[PDB]
Amino acid sequence: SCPHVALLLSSGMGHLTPCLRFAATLVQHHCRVTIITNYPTVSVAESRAISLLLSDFPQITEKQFHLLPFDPSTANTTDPFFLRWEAIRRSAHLLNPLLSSISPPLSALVIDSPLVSSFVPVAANLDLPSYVLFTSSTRMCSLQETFPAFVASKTNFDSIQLDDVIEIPGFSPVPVSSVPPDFLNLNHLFTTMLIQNGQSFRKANGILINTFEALEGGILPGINDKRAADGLPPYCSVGPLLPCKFEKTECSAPVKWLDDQPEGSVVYVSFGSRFALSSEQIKELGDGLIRSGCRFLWVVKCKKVDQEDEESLDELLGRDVLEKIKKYGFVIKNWVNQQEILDHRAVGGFVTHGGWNSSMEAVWHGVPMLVWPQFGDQKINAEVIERSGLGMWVKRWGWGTQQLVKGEEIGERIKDLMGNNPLRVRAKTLREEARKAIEVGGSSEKTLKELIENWK
Amino acid sequence: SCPHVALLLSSGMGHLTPCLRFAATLVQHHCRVTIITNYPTVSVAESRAISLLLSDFPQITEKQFHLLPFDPSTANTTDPFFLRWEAIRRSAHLLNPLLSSISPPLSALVIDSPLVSSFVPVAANLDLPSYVLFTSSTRMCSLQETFPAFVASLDDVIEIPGFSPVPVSSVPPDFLNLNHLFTTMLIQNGQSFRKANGILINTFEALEGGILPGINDKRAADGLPPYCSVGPLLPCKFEKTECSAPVKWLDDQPEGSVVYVSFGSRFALSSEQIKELGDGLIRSGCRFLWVVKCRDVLEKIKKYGFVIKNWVNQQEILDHRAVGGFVTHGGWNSSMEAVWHGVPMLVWPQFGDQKINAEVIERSGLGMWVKRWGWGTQQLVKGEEIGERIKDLMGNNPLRVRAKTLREEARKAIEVGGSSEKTLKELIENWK
Ligand SMILES: O=c1ccn([C@@H]2O[C@H](COP(=O)(O)OP(=O)(O)O)[C@@H](O)[C@H]2O)c(=O)[nH]1
Ligand SMILES: O=c1ccn([C@@H]2O[C@H](COP(=O)(O)OP(=O)(O)O)[C@@H](O)[C@H]2O)c(=O)[nH]1
Repeated sequence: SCPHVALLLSSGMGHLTPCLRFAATLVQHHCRVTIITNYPTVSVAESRAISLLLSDFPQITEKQFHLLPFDPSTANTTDPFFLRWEAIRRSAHLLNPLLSSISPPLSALVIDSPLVSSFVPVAANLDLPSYVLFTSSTRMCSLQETFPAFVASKTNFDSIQLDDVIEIPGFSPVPVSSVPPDFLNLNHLFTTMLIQNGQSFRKANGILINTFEALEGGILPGINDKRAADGLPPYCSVGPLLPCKFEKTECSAPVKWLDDQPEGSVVYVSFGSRFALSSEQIKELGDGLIRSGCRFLWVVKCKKVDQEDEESLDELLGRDVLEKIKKYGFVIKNWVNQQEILDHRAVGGFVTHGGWNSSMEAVWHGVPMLVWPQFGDQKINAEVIERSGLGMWVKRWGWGTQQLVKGEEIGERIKDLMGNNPLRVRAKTLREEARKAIEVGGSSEKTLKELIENWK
Repeated sequence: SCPHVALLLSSGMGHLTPCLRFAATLVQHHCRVTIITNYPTVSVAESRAISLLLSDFPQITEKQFHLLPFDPSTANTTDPFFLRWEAIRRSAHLLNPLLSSISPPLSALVIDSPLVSSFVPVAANLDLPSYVLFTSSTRMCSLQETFPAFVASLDDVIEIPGFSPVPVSSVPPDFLNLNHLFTTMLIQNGQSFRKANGILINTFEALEGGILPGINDKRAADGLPPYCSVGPLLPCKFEKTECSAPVKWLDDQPEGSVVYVSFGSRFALSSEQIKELGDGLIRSGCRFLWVVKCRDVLEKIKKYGFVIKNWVNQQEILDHRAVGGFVTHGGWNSSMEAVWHGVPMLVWPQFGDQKINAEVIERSGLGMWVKRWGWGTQQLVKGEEIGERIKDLMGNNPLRVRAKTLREEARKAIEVGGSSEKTLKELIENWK
């Protein structure tokens, strides 16, 4: 028997990459997988990853979810990826005929986390076992579950909110300062969507999380014990979700540059796929990379959407300034293969925004991190990485979207990262645990086998 | 539900590639695949390829076949690849407990053509549907089945059901020589093809004309197993490397101005022929990618072309727009790869089924094959005669037109509603 599993996708490489990786993991574990795509994708990288997956995995069927005519003026946010989520969610009642058509009959529908609220009833109407694909850390899933209860406890969310704490089941309490800045702003579409999704998480049969048990200490089995007692769906740790074979192009220009660099001497720098630094922070980060005295691979973005980042890096910095930076390290304003770079022996450290995929990729390849939170869940993710002993995260720097860090300060912490031996030692240790988790008899491999055997 | 299919592997890089490609094709068509391997492999290419398939297809399971001690004293031949076949066949009875142990329960056993006679009864014991993976052209397959009745009775010809008659001159050179281990197998196998459930041929309907349905109608009446057209067998994912030294060289060459020359993994040219093929490649005035199997002119050759004495990614070279033609030995795997990438080919048969394949290639309108050359093992060709033949190849526009036409016919065959896709789905919808 081979259980048929559907994947409901949403906007963003931060959501697509674990979706496609998990889809690949499923197919390699004797399951038939059907991914439900929507077009046109907000970014080009989204289109390529799907096509490459479908090319490398012909047995993965694609069914297109045609969304309703969307009026962006109705939505609160101006974020192209968030707007996409809502467009899908507003077309929720049309997924039902799409799913019934699918042959052979599905065993489970794996819903993307931003789409849980709107689409988990659709699975219930079809008596379909539904599972949440959570793309962030377990500590964030726990907050997003708890946050609806927290906001209901406040008369006014404006003034009564200083910097107290929000209690999390099984985790260290989260300060308001580590909470996604958009959460303070209820009546923001992102906030209202996550509040709804976190409320509906309990309606799913389980929650897929890109993590392994050794990463969080020994708190996960106890949490699930209490979750089962409280009638909540279990946390299903299936991470680290392995990168697909199409994510490895051995002949990339940045990879070839790395081959000429001393091992462990290069600082990889990136802030994800949907966020860009301010012009001032970009100019300062470039200054800090020169001051660091370390070889660096810097990935730059001036806009969120790659399609729209048409401006040459020259106009932002000046030809002279940019010409100077290229002398000290590799700089590219284009999509690069992150995990392929992270596995390169030349990379000794990673300056990241704190996105979970990047973080988990670094965990998987054993690269020490300097987490520089910019927005959203990156501060909560920062704290997870710090307690893991793999990364350092400068609380002094605050949020990147609201605080500016100058060149001298940036250069010193990169030095600290490059010479931080405890992070290096933990990196090798933590990587071997991640590998052991997906190997047969591993923690993650055990949970995935249990899921498939139930499907079936 | 996912049907579990077992692939019986034999030695031979020529036989391994279609097996590994059909194994992948099965997985991509929703089947669980278990390949039966034997170690140590004859060549590193086999070991490397098998490892790369297992590395890229974790869901495919490998169960090693441990064989009886071979007695290479007899050994009715000195060929390393053929000798292993008999070593596999001598221990055919030892497969039963292995195949039975395989879980989940198997739906079909795809057995490689050289071991059919010795392994088709093994499928009968397990109540398993048996399929033979034929690695050569359809014309060769009929010759293989019609040959045993023929020896039960030279410029003459052998009558072949469904095809043009084959001259004894195009028949494999070892076929005339009975008492050869190669022959004895082929005789036994050909008489045993009727015992199997289906013959899997790396081909599509359009390539052999509309004769395949008419044949299958006739085949069914006599109680014979059907011809299963599942071609072309597309190269696996591990069979493409974004940067190889040859690929980087092609990127500096004009579109379709390069002649690719390869004679397969098994065969090796004579020292005299290599020196003659070299001068002919210079005399052609063309760019060329030369694959050599076994100093003053070593520099001269590299001036207007590329020379390599190593395993290359053939299918990736043939996809490249810089390659305008293919000087091939005529191996059906190499031939079908040129069909897939629409590369017109100069067929130079050297041994075995290559004269037969050449006859199939000529009728396809995809290639030219020089009858004035005969067998490469039996004949030597001067540089002057070679160059003019390559020049005719590069300047043969009607070949290139039929080439581009056939690639579309081939590509449409594996697409949905295509020829090969239909027969494949029907097979798996019977297993089911
Ligand atoms: O230039 C880039 C930028 C992004 N990524 C990939 O995009 C994903 C982004 O994941 P993340 O958790 O950081 O989500 P995000 O912050 O981008 O929303 C990571 O897996 C990276 O490997 C990449 O390969 N190259
Ligand atoms: O230098 C080489 C020689 C062989 N091949 C591959 O090996 C297979 C050999 O198949 P063939 O029909 O020629 O069998 P052979 O005559 O070599 O035994 C072909 O598909 C080629 O793709 C290759 O990739 N590089």
